[PDB]
Amino acid sequence: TLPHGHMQTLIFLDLEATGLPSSRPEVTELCLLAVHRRALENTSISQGHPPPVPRPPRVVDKLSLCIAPGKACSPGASEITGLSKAELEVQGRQRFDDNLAILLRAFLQRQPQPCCLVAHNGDRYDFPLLQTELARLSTPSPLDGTFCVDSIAALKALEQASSPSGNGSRKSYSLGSIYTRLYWQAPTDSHTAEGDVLTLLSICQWKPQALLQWVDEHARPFSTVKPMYGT
DNA sequence: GTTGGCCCTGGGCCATC
Ligand SMILES: [Mg+2]
Ligand SMILES: [Mg+2]
Repeated sequence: TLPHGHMQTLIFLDLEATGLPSSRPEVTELCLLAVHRRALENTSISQGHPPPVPRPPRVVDKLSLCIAPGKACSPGASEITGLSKAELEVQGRQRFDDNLAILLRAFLQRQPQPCCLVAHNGDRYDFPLLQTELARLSTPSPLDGTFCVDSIAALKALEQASSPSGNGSRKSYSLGSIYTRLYWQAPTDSHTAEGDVLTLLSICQWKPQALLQWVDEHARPFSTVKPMYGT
């Protein structure tokens, strides 16, 4: 049974940032793609080998923002994301501030509840980092009433259900690895927030109903997510 | 990941930017 009822909204989420967790990173870009449960329930499965990449539902809400970090990106981070602190400031990007939190709140309020965030390795990166970024602000966390799941665990379950191999053979569950296994194509616009969100949506549309059920079964409160680091 | 949070039977696995 379900610990928090049926999720009515799935918000696929990705961030770009200044580096990996040990660097105490800051968000440089974020993308939200909100899809209603019904749009997933009515997603048509293809049984092709490989199946074609599914198209996103007609009805979606999308938000994509570039964000000026308080610290510089690592050379690696810059090279893969195509972003830098200097260039973001040049183009007048504002920081992760109260106005952004208010922006996120209004966007989230337009989505039916309960709502569940979906992010690849979200449990170990995206969710803790958002918790940290939002905790810095006086604006109450816009995500405090929302739930969240990690799509890695989701896809491990779904792929292992599909017949072998592996059959106990280990494989990568990186975003790109999954996408390529499922669709035999390289993902496009890699390590851009919107690009990776669309990639995430695609692998989540591989088995729409099975994913929805898994999400409903494993959704936990975002309020329970430990911040990546502290002030 | 160059880390570090997991799972395992002092180490191996492996993903986010
Ligand atoms: Mg990501
Ligand atoms: Mg990304």
